[PDB]
Amino acid sequence: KFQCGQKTLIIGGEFTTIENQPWFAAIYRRHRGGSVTYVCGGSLMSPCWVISATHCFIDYPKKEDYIVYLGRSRLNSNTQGEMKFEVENLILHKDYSADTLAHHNDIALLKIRSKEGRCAQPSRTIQTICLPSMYNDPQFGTSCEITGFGKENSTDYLYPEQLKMTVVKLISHRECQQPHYYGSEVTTKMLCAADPQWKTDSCQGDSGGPLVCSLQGRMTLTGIVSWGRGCALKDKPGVYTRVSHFLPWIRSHTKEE
Ligand SMILES: NC(N)=Nc1ncc(Cl)c2ccc(S(=O)(=O)N3CCC[C@@H]3C(=O)O)cc12
Repeated sequence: KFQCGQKTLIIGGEFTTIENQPWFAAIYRRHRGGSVTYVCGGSLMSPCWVISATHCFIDYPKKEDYIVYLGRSRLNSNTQGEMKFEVENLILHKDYSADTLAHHNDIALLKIRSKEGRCAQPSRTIQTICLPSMYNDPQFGTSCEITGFGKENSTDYLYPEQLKMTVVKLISHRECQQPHYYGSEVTTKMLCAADPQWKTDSCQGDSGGPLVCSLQGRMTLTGIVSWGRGCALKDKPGVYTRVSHFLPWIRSHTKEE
């Protein structure tokens, strides 16, 4: 059975396997076709719920178009033990908003289900992540994990075939709001996270994926990759949806209603 956050023992710097990030959900879109093409990262919540970012689904809002993979560490080929699902519920945040850079309320939920009507089942390669609880977040300077199939340099037209991960250090809301950084583009419903350093970061294609921090033991879904200016630029960290600010929203949409 599922025990959230525990493994079986990106400009960024590291290729990985899925047992290193076993809650990582890889979200694709059925075409013509087909001709499934990668869309966004995600994270497993409970056996029937994946959480991602709304900006991912905004241009193709049809749930019946989507495919979620769990236990997958390759962009375009299969992984022993990978599990394939369809989306029978796609919920976007109704207060979502963007300008040319920043996304506000950048959070989405997908209720998953397989061709044989099954929810997700635990394994060495598939595992839930823990939610934060109301109000507590990691404090700044905490080193956290980001995982994704995103671009390896911002100018690339190609994406990596092997899942990448990196570590990034949480920046204070107040430092992120400095003119040289983001100013008021960043809100208290977002978290900034960068490298000291500026050599590792999230990028195009990493959207929706996990920002994982360890709180009080548990490995917890603290952030969802959302946006940033360029990739691994100085004074321009990555910006993440603050998942804690949204538990009423998750709970209101996940439990029954
Ligand atoms: N982390 C960081 N630093 N930038 C990005 N973080 C997350 C995401 Cl999802 C993206 C997505 C796109 C880009 S980008 O550089 O491709 N891009 C397109 C929209 C504006 C931005 C840009 O050109 O500055 C950067 C990040």
